[PDB]
Amino acid sequence: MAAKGKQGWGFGGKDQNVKIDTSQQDQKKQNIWEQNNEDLIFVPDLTQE
Amino acid sequence: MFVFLSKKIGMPNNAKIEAVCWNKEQGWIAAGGEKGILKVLKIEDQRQKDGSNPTTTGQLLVNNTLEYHTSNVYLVTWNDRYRKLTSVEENGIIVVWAYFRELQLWKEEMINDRKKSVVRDLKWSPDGQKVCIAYEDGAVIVGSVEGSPLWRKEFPHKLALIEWSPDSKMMIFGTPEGEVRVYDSQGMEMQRLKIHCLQKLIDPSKSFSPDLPLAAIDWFPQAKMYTDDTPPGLCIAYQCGRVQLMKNEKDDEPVLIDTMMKIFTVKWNPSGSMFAISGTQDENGELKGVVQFYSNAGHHLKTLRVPGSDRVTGVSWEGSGLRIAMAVNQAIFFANIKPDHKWAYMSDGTLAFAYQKIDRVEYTIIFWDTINNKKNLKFVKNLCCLRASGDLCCIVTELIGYDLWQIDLCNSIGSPIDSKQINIYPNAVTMTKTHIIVCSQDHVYAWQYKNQVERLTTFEQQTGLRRVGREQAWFIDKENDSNNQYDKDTYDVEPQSEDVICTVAANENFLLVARISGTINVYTFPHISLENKLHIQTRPSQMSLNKDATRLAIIDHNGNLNILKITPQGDELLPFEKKECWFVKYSDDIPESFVFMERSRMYIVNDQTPEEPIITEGYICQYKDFQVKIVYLDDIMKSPDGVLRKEELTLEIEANILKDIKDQLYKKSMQEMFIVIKQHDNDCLWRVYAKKALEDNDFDSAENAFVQCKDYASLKFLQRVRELDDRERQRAEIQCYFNKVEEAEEIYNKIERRDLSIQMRMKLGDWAQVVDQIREGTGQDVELQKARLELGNYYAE
Amino acid sequence: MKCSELWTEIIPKNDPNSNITNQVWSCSFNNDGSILLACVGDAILVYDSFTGNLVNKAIRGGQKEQINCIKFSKDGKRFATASNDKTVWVWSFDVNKNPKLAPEVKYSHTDKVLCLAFNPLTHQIFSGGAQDYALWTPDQQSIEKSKFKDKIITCAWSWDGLYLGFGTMGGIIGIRNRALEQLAEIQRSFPIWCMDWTPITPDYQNSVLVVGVWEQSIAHYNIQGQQLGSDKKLTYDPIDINFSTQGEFLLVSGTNNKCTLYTREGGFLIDVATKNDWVWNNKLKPVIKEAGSVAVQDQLHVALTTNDGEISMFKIQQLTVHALEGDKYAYRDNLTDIVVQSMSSNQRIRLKCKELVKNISIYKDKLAAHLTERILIYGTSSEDSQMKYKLHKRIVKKVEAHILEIVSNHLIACVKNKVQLYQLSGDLEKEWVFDSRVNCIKIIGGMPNKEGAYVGLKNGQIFKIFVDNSFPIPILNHNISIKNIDASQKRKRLAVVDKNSNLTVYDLSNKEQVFQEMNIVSCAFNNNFDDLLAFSSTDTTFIRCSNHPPLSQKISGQVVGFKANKLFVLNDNVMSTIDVSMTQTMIKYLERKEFQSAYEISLLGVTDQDFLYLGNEALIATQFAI
Repeated sequence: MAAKGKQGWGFGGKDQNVKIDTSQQDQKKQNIWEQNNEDLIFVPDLTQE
Repeated sequence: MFVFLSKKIGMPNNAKIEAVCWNKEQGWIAAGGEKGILKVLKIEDQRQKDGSNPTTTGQLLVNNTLEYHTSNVYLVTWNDRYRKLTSVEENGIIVVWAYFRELQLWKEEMINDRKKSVVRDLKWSPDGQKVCIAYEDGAVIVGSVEGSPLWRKEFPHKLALIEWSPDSKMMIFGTPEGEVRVYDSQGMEMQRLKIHCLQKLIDPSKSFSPDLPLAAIDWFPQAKMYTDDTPPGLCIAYQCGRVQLMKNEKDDEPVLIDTMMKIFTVKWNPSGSMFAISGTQDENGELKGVVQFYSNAGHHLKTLRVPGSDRVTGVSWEGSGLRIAMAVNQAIFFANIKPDHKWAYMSDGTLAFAYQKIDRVEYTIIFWDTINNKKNLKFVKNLCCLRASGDLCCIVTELIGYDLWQIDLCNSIGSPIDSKQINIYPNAVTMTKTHIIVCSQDHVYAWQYKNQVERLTTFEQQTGLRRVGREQAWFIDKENDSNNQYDKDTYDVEPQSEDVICTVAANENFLLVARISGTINVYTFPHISLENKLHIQTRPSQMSLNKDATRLAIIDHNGNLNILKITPQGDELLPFEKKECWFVKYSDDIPESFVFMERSRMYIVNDQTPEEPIITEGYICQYKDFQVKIVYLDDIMKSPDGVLRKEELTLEIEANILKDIKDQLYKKSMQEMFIVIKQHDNDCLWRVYAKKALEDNDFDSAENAFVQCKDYASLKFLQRVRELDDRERQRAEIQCYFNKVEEAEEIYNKIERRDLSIQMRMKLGDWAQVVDQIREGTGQDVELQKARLELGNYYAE
Repeated sequence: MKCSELWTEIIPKNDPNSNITNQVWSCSFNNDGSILLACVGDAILVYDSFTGNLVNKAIRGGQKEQINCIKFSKDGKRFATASNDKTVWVWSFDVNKNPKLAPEVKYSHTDKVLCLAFNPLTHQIFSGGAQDYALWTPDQQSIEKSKFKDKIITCAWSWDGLYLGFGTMGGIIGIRNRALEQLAEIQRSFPIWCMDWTPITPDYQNSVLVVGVWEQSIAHYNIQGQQLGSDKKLTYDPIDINFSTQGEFLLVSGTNNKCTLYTREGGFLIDVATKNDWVWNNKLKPVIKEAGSVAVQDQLHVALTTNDGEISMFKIQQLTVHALEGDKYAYRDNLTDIVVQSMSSNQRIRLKCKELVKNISIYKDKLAAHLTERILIYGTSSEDSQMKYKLHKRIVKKVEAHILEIVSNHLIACVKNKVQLYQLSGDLEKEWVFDSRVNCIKIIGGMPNKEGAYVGLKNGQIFKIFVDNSFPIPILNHNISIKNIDASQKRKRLAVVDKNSNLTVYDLSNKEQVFQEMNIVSCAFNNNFDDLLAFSSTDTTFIRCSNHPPLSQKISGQVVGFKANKLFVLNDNVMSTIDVSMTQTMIKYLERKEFQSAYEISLLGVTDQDFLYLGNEALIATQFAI
């Protein structure tokens, strides 16, 4: 099939770089027992001298 | 932990399979063939609904071939951030696919191929935004996901293995000759690693460049790289020999592991708890394909051997880490794994579950009530052991820097009670009704937390000397006589024995200590003194003790199970066979009936007569009267939103006897069932018979059941009930008696006459409900004032 | 907070009319810290860190001139001795081998050697003297010598093992790579003496060069040579700069003969010692932490070398400051940190400050942090179970007080023999002057602007203080000094501990010594029954009721708080909760037919079996309500 069919990452002679879509992004949700590890929250000090 | 086999996907077209990749987010396993045979397919679910699937699944969801290739493929990599799939060939053709929302169609999107060169190892960044491509010539090309080449550098030395740091800031190279070099993300040399693993095999003069090829180097992602106090997260293995583990790249004190096998592939866990090394072993006299599991510290937890006598190349883990895909010759075997899963179940109904965090150092304990659906949380740094009793749970933790272990008791809520400290390594721990026994490799420690009848021996003021609540600790080989109270500084642990102990069992008055050589020692609780010396051919693994201490179950290290009858200085092995057993448990009420589960199949056996198996993917909690409780911990790990329902997780399985009794009850008359129950004469059967008799509004049969059960309070209740006129008050009062006040209130509302409802609510002692009832109902000033005063007193108390 | 000398060895062998002197220049420390080194004119000295005694006799005659620098190799296996004899020796070291130290490889420059440094990773040696600098690699055993234009004085290798930094008394700071190329050059107008590289850290993961110039300044420089702009000024000219492990502290010495400690930002914490002379070299003891090890690690060790010829060792111990009011326990972690821990879920909340925290006091949903010349206050959203902290106000006023407390709309500071009342704005409001030092103060609840308090003096007289009265009310008198005081739930009795660890119970209505106990470390009263008293000695904790025999536990720790059916036990800096069975006092009260008090005790969360037993006992004895 080879819908695009163009050399990428600068492998050929003539510049024929491709455009790959990056819309559909798959992410992994954290476990709730894992999400309770952030109980130790960080609070910097207000340093306005 | 346990490992066993499962479904075996057959050959696509009788071609060898050498590369299998499993995705983490969605299930899409891909295997490469010989004549350009790439196949991506989804896999069957482990557990479906709350029972076996009538269709047994048996459907390959995708199973489509993406050939496009004339030569063979040996690198197939999955993008986890996106849908991209990378596959290369022997002719240096790198093809990247993506998923389009159509009828399971994957089409090419990258067609790049460099001629006159050989690809060795392609890699993706953990963030999924960089691709590293290396060749045998030495050229290294880094490309973004879009397609813009970051840099194409040239290296003098040849390259064989590529790895990426968790932060993607820098990378690791391995040459075919064998050596580790550290490079930055901009292709500048940092340093060369030093190898201490290969001892007596390297050249004595120089160690940086030996002649042993590298098998596999693997860095576990999500691991800290700028710290020193962490479990090891990087592993380097050679072709056949030692493997070294480092907690950091700059570490100079690696951990050594030696395995008698030709290492081919090392893969880390999704959680990082354990890693698997696949390959061939010649210890069996020939070439046998094996996969060995090792902990992060390295202990050789288990070894899986395939039935075929061939190689095992390519190992992938599932997203949850519960299944393993192994490409062996022309098949993709699926190994099922049952982890340790430290858990405890009380007789209250509270379940304590231990969950490991991503730090691999800290643990969270969840106390979930199976009745009130309450959930409490605790955070414990280090966990060694967790055990449960009727109403108390024992936690054994380790303190680092003092070589000490803390053993503490907790109630259902989790409040610590009477925590103690020991210097004995907890190899095997048990906790009976009135004792806690922890056994090291060669020492034994016993502690009493309850006295003889029923009370806690922590607050006692009578005798100056210690009468109840004393701690004993003794040796296994010599010094059979129990010693006096020990201390964390007085007691000595240095002496070591030749015969180490493996497993320990406890009872109300008996104790059993096993030995690796095959000897079992019996001890009496009132005064610890050896009585018998039982002999077993193979070393026990799990062991169990029957109620009344008449029989016991021995499980061997290989998985075989048998029954041993304990007798004075004797040895009787009851023939039962049933090999490859994993779990066994004797009933605490019936002296004979027990339950054993073998390869995800549960069997209820009484008098050496097994019954039909039941498919189950859960762990056995308890065996109560004609009932087995099972809980699915795997879904507990995978909760979407933090709600736990007892109707989904907990399942109860009734024995055939109880099912037949219930069927005969719901079918046959009353007198026949009475004479049938008479032989059994069990408390649960009489209780159910009385409940049914009361439900049908029969009092004669209920009175007979109650006298046969010898319950005076029930007789008083029945005598109180029998002197009633109507048909509605009896039912409501029975409902209130069992456990249900709402049904009684509803029937009272049906029959009207609400003063009985208000009087019953006042009698039961609930003061908020009566206050709600009296408001806007009748306007009684005195009753409302008295109820409000009582409620105020209750709130003040 | 407390600095104590450990062991001192003096070298008085001064030799007049000879260029060999009794001064000590450098003191190398092993990574493990089990061995210590020193250099004197024509000799080296080997010491044990824990106890001061020469494990090996002083070596003489090896170098015919003075020894300028002694360094380890980060692994405790190599020696590097540079001498004014225009030569550098490299020795092999091993504790177990019969020759503990022996020369291995010697080389020589063209002129005198002045400074030396090692590579943490590759163990390469860089030695810089006048007119020359040389690099030595163990594998090749071929030195690379190069010429310069002026004499280098200081060198230091980066913790990554890639960069190198050297300084010259002409004002030039040079940063190079492992190939010795002019990566960066910085020109100053004052000589360079001390340089260091900040340790790698997961929080920072970036290395910068800290250099102390002789114009009373310490400067931070990047890799490219661009200054970070700090340019912190100093009263005295620095001489040596040393970074503690994990980049938490900074030990600075030089003029004024004082060894001071600083944070990596630049905040002064303490001074270590005043040696009455220039301290040429001070070093800190490295520490090793196990995988997941639990330890406070309050102890610190420093080694100082003075110009007179004294090699001294000092031990610094940090005191514990903490506060506990209810459902919260706010304690000071490793310096410049506050950790609030909840006793139920064991969850922690961290607050990081830059300057040293001196006192922590927590009122109702209010936390007060006493930073050096600063006061911070944080509140809590009560509706949410988890606590959210927001800064309503900040106080810039400088206040000095060994004890600080916060009450509703007011602050109390105890300094010397005076008590000062501060408004939240900062202006002083009221003063109280007592005869002797105010040792312990306890805050009792009340109306806003009307909160009372108890005050104990060094003389021993116990006083009461009201905010608006401005007139102390003499409560009672005690002969011995007071260490800690407590009040009952109903303000009926008062437990007071003397300096001799003696506990005494005084009745407020009638001032009489009802109860006396010996060897008591801590004590606490119940907050629900008003009668139970739980006092913890060094090893054993006792709980006592009214006219009842004591109950013993053998619980390891000190009693801090007592709540309904709960006792808090604090060991080191971590504390836990222990439940107590109330059946014994229940039975004892049932013996005397005191059913009301027995029921009150039973209401503290006892098992249902005891409830049934008490119900039966009350029913038998004709008490229908109970």
